[PDB]
Amino acid sequence: SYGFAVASVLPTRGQVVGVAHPVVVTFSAPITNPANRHAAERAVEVKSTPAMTGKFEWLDNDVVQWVPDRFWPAHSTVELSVGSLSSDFKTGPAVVGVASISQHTFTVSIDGVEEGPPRVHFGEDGVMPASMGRPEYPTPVGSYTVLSKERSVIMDSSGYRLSVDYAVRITSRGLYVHSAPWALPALGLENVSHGCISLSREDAEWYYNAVDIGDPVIVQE
Ligand SMILES: [Ca+2]
Repeated sequence: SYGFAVASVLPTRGQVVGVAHPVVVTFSAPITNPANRHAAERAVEVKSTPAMTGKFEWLDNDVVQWVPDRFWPAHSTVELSVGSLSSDFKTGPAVVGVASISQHTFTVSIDGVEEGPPRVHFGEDGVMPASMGRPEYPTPVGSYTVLSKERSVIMDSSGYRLSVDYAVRITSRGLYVHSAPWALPALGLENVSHGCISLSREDAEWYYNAVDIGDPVIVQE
């Protein structure tokens, strides 16, 4: 009996990840029976050092992720067991971005210290003017993690088609923190994007270069 055989786990052994990186478990074969998912979850029980609580979310019939309830400690070696499989990974700095819909800001902290690169400009370090989604295409509130980072990626409406310089992806569907030079007059003032968190090129560059996959991004009203 091997229906719950695990092919692979992320983070990989020794990987350097951001402080909210999920534990992603990929099964050798699809678990198509939703009733068998609880048994699979138990087969892949996640035990970390330091201990951490978390919740499973099925991404596909052969992929379950365990989302930690809290941030991993920064600059650390985290020991990880998934079922009997013993591994470890490392965390870099805690690079946390908080988007405020009402304030029109994106606030970046590194290990707790608000910081930004050395038009509206706030003069509180780490507080970047931003522009979130318009009423018809709002930025949804919640807790996200950086899924990928790319340069000069094409984003289209699927009306628009944009070549976007610094793109930090936070949902599978296509929500990003990114550089939005065409949108400068709105930053710190109005929410005129299509759901993405728009920054100036310079702010986006600094944030992109600072953040890692797995770091948290919080959207709040
Ligand atoms: Ca990384």
